[PDB]
Amino acid sequence: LVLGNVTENFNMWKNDMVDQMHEDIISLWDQSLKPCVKLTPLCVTLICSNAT
Amino acid sequence: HGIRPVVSTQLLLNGSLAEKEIVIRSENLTNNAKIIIVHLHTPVEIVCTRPNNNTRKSVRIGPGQTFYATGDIIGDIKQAHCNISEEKWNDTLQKVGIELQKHF
Amino acid sequence: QSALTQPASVSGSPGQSITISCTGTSYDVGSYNLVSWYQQHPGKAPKLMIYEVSKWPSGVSNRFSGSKSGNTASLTISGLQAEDEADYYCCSYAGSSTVIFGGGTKLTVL
Amino acid sequence: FLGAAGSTMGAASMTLTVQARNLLSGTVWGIKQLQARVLAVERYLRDQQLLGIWGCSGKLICCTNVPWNSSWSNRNLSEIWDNMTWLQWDKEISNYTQIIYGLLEESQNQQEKNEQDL
Amino acid sequence: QVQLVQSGAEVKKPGASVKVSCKASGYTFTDYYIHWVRQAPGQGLEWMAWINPTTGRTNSARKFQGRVTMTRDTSISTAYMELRRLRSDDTAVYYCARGGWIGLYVDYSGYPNFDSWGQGTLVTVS
Amino acid sequence: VKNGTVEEMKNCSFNTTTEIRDKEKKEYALFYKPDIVPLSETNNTSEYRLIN
Ligand SMILES: *[C@@H]1O[C@H](CO)[C@@H](O[C@@H]2O[C@H](CO)[C@@H](O[C@@H]3O[C@H](CO[C@H]4O[C@H](CO[C@H]5O[C@H](CO)[C@@H](O)[C@H](O)[C@@H]5O[C@H]5O[C@H](CO)[C@@H](O)[C@H](O)[C@@H]5O)[C@@H](O)[C@H](O[C@H]5O[C@H](CO)[C@@H](O)[C@H](O)[C@@H]5O)[C@@H]4O)[C@@H](O)[C@H](O[C@H]4O[C@H](CO)[C@@H](O)[C@H](O)[C@@H]4O[C@H]4O[C@H](CO)[C@@H](O)[C@H](O)[C@@H]4O[C@H]4O[C@H](CO)[C@@H](O)[C@H](O)[C@@H]4O)[C@@H]3O)[C@H](O)[C@H]2NC(C)=O)[C@H](O)[C@H]1NC(C)=O
Ligand SMILES: *[C@@H]1O[C@H](CO)[C@@H](O[C@@H]2O[C@H](CO)[C@@H](O[C@@H]3O[C@H](CO)[C@@H](O)[C@H](O[C@H]4O[C@H](CO)[C@@H](O)[C@H](O)[C@@H]4O[C@H]4O[C@H](CO)[C@@H](O)[C@H](O)[C@@H]4O)[C@@H]3O)[C@H](O)[C@H]2NC(C)=O)[C@H](O)[C@H]1NC(C)=O
Ligand SMILES: *[C@@H]1O[C@H](CO)[C@@H](O[C@@H]2O[C@H](CO)[C@@H](O)[C@H](O)[C@H]2NC(C)=O)[C@H](O)[C@H]1NC(C)=O
Repeated sequence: LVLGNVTENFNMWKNDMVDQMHEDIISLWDQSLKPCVKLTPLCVTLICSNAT
Repeated sequence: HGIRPVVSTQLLLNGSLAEKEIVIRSENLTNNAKIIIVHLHTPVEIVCTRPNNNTRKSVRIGPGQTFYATGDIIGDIKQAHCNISEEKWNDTLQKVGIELQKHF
Repeated sequence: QSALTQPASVSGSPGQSITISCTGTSYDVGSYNLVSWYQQHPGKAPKLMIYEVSKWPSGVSNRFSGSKSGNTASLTISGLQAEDEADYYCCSYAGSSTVIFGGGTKLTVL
Repeated sequence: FLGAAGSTMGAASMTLTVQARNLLSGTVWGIKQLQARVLAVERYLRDQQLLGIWGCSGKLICCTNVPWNSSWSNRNLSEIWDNMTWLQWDKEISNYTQIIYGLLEESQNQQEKNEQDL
Repeated sequence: QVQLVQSGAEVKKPGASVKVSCKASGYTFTDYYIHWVRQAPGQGLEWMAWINPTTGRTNSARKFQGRVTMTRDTSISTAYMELRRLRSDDTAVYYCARGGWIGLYVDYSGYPNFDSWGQGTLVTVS
Repeated sequence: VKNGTVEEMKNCSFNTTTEIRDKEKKEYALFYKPDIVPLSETNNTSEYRLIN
């Protein structure tokens, strides 16, 4: 919706929405890993070939 | 009030002072089991310390997570202790005595 | 090794006043209340006259006095008699478990 | 919803019900959205409470018997309805609002003491 | 008066070891620290170590760690200093001195307030 | 010690899983005496447990 006779101030670098977006995407990222396998036994010694 | 959540077992540290005088309060004074609470009108300034100079060591336990434990000791070992002024303490104890004798 | 730098020597004559000084570090002199001063002259073991910054031991020399500020500690003399001819040494608790000495200096009198 | 912004007081005196309606909506996801859904009812209840204390529970342009101490504006109607708009006017009167409200409360209550006596 | 007595003098070869003694009298010999300090000829003083008579747990400057052994014999009020791997640099006069009081609730170990010395024993490495 | 009565630390050493892999190494630390309990089912005092 357009406003006909108004004027406002904006500020990119003080905007609060980014400082909420980062927390949102970090949290949503963290949900996807909670039920999944934790690895940890893979830290065992790795013996690797001399591919050439 | 601003409640101070400090923890202690035999003496109420850092608490707020009594109202106007030493007051005794209990669920039933005649019963033995009811642990009485004595509120003091003036404080007794306790001080405690540990003279040893410990230093902390970084042991590692599995992937990524550390565990801290005391390493060597740099000074000369002494006894950890607490200090209370005697003249304040005996007078306060006698005042609690008279407040107990009010009920006994 | 030692951080307690000290001048090499001084000199004087009767009735004068002389101030010796030693500069340490924030770790030892600028952190603790435990600087002290000692003197020695040939044929003798050294001797104490100032302990814990400004206090005196038994008997010797109310004349001497000293104080410290920042990383610097000082010993002051006035009157400056012939018995003051000796090698004066700066000393301080170095933190940790260690005391540490200065370089020493000679008072050339009288 | 907010197309009346920038217009004069006479202009936006009409279609106030457009703004009055749209202040409630939502559905659910957990941590934040539920917090985003009790804010609506709480805000609406507070704005209705302050309007209800002043005897103005009817959501009209409600009119009041508390004098306009000229120190609040020191300005005339001729310079207001013809040209001036709500936000610009609000930036002026905002210096006195909290003082104004309590007077409305008490005036409602003396009007109450007057009505009850029979 | 309180006093400490010391060994006469020592002469040793490089790479050898030397033991010097420090016996005290005039005060309760177990109530005070013992500080060891070194004096090279015509040069600055070098503090070496301290010991609590009632226990072990000596400590020393890093110049001499892992190289100096320290004990006291409570039977005859005598402290002993052991230097095990000599160098030509170690030619100097060695002193023992009585430190601050052995408090049971305060750490006076590092306090430089020692006020009674031995005679000084001259050690020559040649 | 020969004389005196002070707190003491009971130096102990243990074979912890090391920082990397499931490799093992030896390590040492100090523990206040209430945190340590003698284990031994036989009459031996060289082996100790945590109070957990
Ligand atoms: C919690 O509470 C705790 C208490 O429950 C508290 O712990 C206590 O803290 C205090 C404060 O920190 C500690 O106080 C120290 O006490 C030391 C020991 O003091 C006693 O012992 C000495 C020696 O006594 C022998 O000699 C005297 C003669 O001098 C005899 O008369 C005695 O009988 C005794 O005899 C010996 O032989 C007997 C034979 O049987 C034995 O049985 C006996 O055991 C002995 O072996 C006394 O001199 C002391 O008296 C002093 O006090 C009185 C009253 O004020 C004075 O009148 C008197 O003149 C003395 O000053 C006392 O009885 C002290 O050594 C120590 O003070 C010295 O060291 C500190 C630290 O460096 C200095 O800051 C201070 O300035 C003192 O320095 C002088 O002395 C030392 C050595 O003593 C020297 O190294 C130093 O260079 C200086 O001496 C030189 O200068 C003097 C001039 O200034 C000159 O006079 C000297 O001759 C010399 O030239 C300090 O007072 C106390 O120990 C703690 N308690 C315990 C149990 O340890 C704790 O801190 C609290 N904690 C908190 C967090 O609050
Ligand atoms: C309790 O224990 C803790 C340890 O757990 C003690 O803390 C340590 O205290 C020591 C001091 O005794 C301190 O040592 C310094 O470490 C620095 C490194 O971080 C060094 O740079 C420093 O050396 C300078 O000063 C020495 C004298 O103090 C000199 O010998 C040396 O040559 C250096 O001097 C040069 O450099 C200085 C600074 O630039 C300059 O001013 C001089 O002129 C000269 O050019 C010390 O070795 C440790 O760092 C402390 N450790 C920690 C972790 O804090 C603590 O003291 C103990 N307390 C009690 C009461 O026992
Ligand atoms: C605690 O005991 C351990 C041994 O169980 C000590 O560790 C040894 O220390 C010496 C001295 O530096 C070294 O020679 C050894 O290599 C160390 N061994 C191990 C396995 O680390 C340790 O010094 C003691 N610490 C205290 C404070 O008593």
